[PDB]
Amino acid sequence: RKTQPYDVYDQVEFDVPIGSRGDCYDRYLCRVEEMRQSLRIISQCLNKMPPGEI
Amino acid sequence: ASKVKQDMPPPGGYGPIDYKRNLPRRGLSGYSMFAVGIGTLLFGYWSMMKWNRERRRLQIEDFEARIALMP
Repeated sequence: RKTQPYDVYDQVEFDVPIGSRGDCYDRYLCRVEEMRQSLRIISQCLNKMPPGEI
Repeated sequence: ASKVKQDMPPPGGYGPIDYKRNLPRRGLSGYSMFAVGIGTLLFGYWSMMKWNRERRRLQIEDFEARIALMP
């Protein structure tokens, strides 16, 4: 979504969670933080919905 | 003849949406909990010391009752 964006992903701001140990705990933390960043993106999408055809 | 009506965000915008972590501290110091534990132990020790001394006295009394009845 950051390096090769599609749709309007280049118009929203979010963070990419990065791990350090490569274990199950780091991936769990990454997925939780990804949920939080998804909430952030959802807020931006709600506030930036344009009019027009679908 | 009417305006274009569509599902849109309200004029202005939406209220802020919280996303950051919230895990408040909500805890006592370590010294506090350790002190509470030690004080509870000391109170229990004092109570048990008194009670066990009384129990020893009672045991001696009933042993002497047995001694009196033995012959």
